[PDB]
Amino acid sequence: AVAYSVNHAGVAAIVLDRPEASNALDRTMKTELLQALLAAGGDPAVRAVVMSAAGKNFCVGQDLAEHVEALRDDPAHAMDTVREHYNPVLEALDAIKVPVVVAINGACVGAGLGLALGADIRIAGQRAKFGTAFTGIGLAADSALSASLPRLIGASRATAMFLLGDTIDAPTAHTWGLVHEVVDEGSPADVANSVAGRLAGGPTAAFSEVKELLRRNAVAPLGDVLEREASAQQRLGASRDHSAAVEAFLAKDKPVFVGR
Amino acid sequence: AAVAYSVNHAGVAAIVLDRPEASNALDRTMKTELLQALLAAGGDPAVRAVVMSAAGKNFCVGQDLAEHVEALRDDPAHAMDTVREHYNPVLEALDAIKVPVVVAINGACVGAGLGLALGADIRIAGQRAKFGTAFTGIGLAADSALSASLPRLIGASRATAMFLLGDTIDAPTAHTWGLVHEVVDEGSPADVANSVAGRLAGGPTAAFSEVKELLRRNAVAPLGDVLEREASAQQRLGASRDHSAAVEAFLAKDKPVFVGR
Amino acid sequence: AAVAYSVNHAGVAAIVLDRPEASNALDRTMKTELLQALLAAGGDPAVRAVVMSAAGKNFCVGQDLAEHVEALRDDPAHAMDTVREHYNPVLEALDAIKVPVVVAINGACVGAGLGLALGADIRIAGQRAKFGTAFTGIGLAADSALSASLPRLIGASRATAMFLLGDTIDAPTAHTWGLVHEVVDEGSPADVANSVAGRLAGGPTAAFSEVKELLRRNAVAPLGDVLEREASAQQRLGASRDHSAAVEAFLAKDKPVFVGR
Repeated sequence: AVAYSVNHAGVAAIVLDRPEASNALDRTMKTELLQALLAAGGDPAVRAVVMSAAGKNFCVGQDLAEHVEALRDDPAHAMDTVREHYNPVLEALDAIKVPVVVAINGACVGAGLGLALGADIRIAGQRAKFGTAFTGIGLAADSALSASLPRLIGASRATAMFLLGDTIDAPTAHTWGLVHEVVDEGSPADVANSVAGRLAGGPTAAFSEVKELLRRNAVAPLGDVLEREASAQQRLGASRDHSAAVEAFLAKDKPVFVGR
Repeated sequence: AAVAYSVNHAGVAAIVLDRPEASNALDRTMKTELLQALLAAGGDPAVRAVVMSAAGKNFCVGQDLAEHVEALRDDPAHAMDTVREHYNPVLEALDAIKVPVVVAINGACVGAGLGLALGADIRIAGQRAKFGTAFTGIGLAADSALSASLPRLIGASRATAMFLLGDTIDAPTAHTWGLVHEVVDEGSPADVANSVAGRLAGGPTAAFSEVKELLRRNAVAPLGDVLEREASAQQRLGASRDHSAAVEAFLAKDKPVFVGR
Repeated sequence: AAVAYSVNHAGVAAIVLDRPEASNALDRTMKTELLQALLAAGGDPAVRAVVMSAAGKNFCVGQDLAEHVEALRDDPAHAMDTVREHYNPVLEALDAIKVPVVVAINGACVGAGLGLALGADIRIAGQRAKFGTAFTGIGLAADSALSASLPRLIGASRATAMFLLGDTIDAPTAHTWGLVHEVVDEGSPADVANSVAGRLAGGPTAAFSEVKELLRRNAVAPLGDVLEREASAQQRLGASRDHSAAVEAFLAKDKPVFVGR
């Protein structure tokens, strides 16, 4: 239901594989997704992660039928899944230190959007549609979407998407900063795999450091920004990948990077 | 009188700046009445959405000139007491409104007028709207939360340019920059703002209040806090009447009817 | 000699990178002299604006390669000492300047050169200016505050692509993204920057300093703190000479002269 593999080049592939339900997230999906993300995060050989999905739609979020059962069974506790399933998935995704690429086809809504916005690089097919969804069904937000959406497109457009509840299309998402590239529908997994392959061959420690600097320094005082930068640069200055790159540059030559 | 207040049958509170002869310049009367209207809208359980608009050609030119001149001649050291006394409670009252706030912006929107407009959630601009900080043009800095609201909407760089260079920007620029959500024909901002408020007033009001609070609280929060707050908000709403109604509507592939609880 | 410093008649401090033969690559001499120029500018009470520019075709290609190679071969474990010893004080010194800072960007602006440029308030680029982070290209991450300043200017998505994929952008992309305020003909950026700096220098310098500090303090502050700080700053400016001058001049349909207090 969620496929996981790590190839020779150290690219971990996580594929949502429930296309008949538009990759709607039932307990089986949520459990296997968590496992896939934790494995990617805990494997020292993984130098990049690519997240993709089978069928026409990336992820429509929570499985409706499973939600109906919980709601009819115990309405005061029907959102237990947020703590039990969604939160650890988002934390597992966040814990991944290497670059994460996502290939977004068709519908990407609710927790599906939440999952996608947790990646570092986002590639959309031309017919991709992005939506908060939660307020449409009288809910607010989960899957970190109340933070990740405004941080990518700003508070004003995030607020509009949540209150008006309308889907936006791929070009609008590109213009707004929600995704990095728009490609032909059916091509985003191929492009994401190439981008992930390219990242996996790069200086993995440098990528992990800069990713962490970016997260920590978003709103920090300048003094803290500069101190953390200095320390990260000192660690990388001593890395094998840094000497290899400098030596390659002097030799008018292309470096091979190994991630340390 | 100077600020008109009413609440319709749909639960839309309408707030109208009604001093068009002075381009809705904020004197003591305007400020005191604006506060009362905002507090009334914020405290009324029946209000499901708020719409802010302005009579005449211009939305709001900010602080009343004559009145400020009197204060400045009378006592230069205390000429800006009104910021604490009037503008700050106004911005807190607007911020305290839990439900969606929509504003129709026509013509000049500058100074405290701009601060007021940027406190709204959805901003609808007329073709001939003009936005400007105005403060440094007369040797002041900023009030009406504009030193936070502007950079949060258009980014630090463009906000810094508006404040330092005193650049006024037009409607399509404001749109592209993210200062307003839509640009329509001049004269229409009110009508479009009213439709939008009406639409939002018919939506899941408890969910709208929750998500607005989540967006505000989670802007720079650690992930663990973001996720905990989201879990709690969803659990509160999972027990709402609107959520059950929406679930059974979705099962039939209908759009739900919402009552706001 | 490596960095030129002067303060003109109008209180404009000019800082010019003047190692054109090396595309203004920052070696120890250059870094030390840049720090002294920024400290002089920040501590001089006659200074009312700052303009940063560079001789030759390229603004600044960042760290000097030859000096870096020598440190790396001598002692790899400490090869980045310079970040703490040189770059960090430079960025703090730039940040400590209270008055407006304008930068003119010709040609290549990469690495620490980009960091330096993004610490300015107003950025004017020539048509052939190019911007890149460069660090990960050689297995480093970030310095010169770029892990903060870049995403704060262009957003998290674009900054992440620049850092991770090594995407280099040209002037019109930079303009659309909000990385620079203006693109002019190559070989006009310093001219335009000087005009802008000159206009800012003749402006209400105390007001400019207050609003810049308000913008920085209030970026992520709670509304109560935002409003309190705005009121205090407005009260201080309300009693300034420049503010009275502005108001008297507007009443007499006349241009005001500002002295910065």
